Amino acid sequence: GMNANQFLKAVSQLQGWRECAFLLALAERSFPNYALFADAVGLKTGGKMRQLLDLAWDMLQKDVADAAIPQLLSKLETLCPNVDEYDAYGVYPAFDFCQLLEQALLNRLNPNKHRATEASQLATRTVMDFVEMSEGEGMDENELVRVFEHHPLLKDDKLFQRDTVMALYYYRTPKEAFLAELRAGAANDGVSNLGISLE
Amino acid sequence: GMNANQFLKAVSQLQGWRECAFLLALAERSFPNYALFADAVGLKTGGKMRQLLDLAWDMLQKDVADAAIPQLLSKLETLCPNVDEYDAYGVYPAFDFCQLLEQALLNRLNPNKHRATEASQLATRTVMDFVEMSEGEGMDENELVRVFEHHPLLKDDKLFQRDTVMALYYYRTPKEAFLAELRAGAANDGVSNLGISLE
Ligand code: NA
Ligand code: NA
Repeated sequence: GMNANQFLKAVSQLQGWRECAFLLALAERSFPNYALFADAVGLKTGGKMRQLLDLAWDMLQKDVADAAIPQLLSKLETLCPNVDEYDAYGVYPAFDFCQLLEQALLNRLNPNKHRATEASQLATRTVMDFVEMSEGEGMDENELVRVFEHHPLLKDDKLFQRDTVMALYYYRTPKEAFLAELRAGAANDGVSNLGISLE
Repeated sequence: GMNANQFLKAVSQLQGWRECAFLLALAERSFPNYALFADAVGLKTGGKMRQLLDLAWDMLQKDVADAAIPQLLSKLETLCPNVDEYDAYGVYPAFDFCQLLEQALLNRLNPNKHRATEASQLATRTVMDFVEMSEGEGMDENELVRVFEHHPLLKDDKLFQRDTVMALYYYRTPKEAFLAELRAGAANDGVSNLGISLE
């Protein structure tokens, strides 16, 4: 079990397929930002990107030749926009999406590098930057941060990331092993919901 | 997937073993309140209660004779304190724990009655009542609610309940089916983290 201050701690412990699943989840949640941008500026790349991301998800339960991975990253780079070459805001979330998928692909080649923490921060920043651009003009810093605290996009993003990480954290096979983890989490080392224990 | 306002909605859809697991999780998190009370007032019932709760958890993956269930509830009633017969506060969380376990036991006999919503509200109220008693004396209502909003026991309880419900919500066998649900949740019906879609 992880307390209300232990999101980043579960994230920091993700490894193997669970880390990949978390990275792909962050990218999937961002994908329509890529599709919308590609459409808006008349690129015909939305469909090709959807396939590359589909393939990244399929790779979770398939062997893939290491030798094949650099070409996948190369394809991604050709679909990835340069933020300086487009004036519309939408290019920024489009680029952020590509960075998320890049991490998931790089992780297949170099799985031992930890990525989930920084990918999670990036995924949050996409939402914060968008709220700031769309609603923050003329606000003092402290007003903006009050907008952030109650903004539904940021409340939802936070709980999406946490739900995903925690679903992965508890997941086990078979069912019995899953229930043992859920139980252990509730038991909380013998410390109740009121912060007391029979120590 | 469930948004930041959809905790109670996932809870309301729990059924079968998942509902039982959620009820048992709420009781397990409360159990040390029972143990502490039983100890404090010199009852020798903590160990007997621990066994009954252990049995409730074991029942999750075992057939049990319906005919045996009323006797389990009867045993629980004999371990359950009357709040009016003890002056110390600790009796109240002790009683709340018994109510949580009672729901889990009743659910085995009558599984079709929905219980998780009200059990979740009770489990929250235990923490709110305790914060109010221990810290709220002399506070205006609106001050108290500001304490509630940032109190670590209440922040943690909220995320414990949500982590548990969501772990159950996503769980499937085999691994592939679990990953399909996690993916679907991230895809969010084609609506990105910025609230946009290619509709
Ligand atoms: Na890694
Ligand atoms: Na039920």
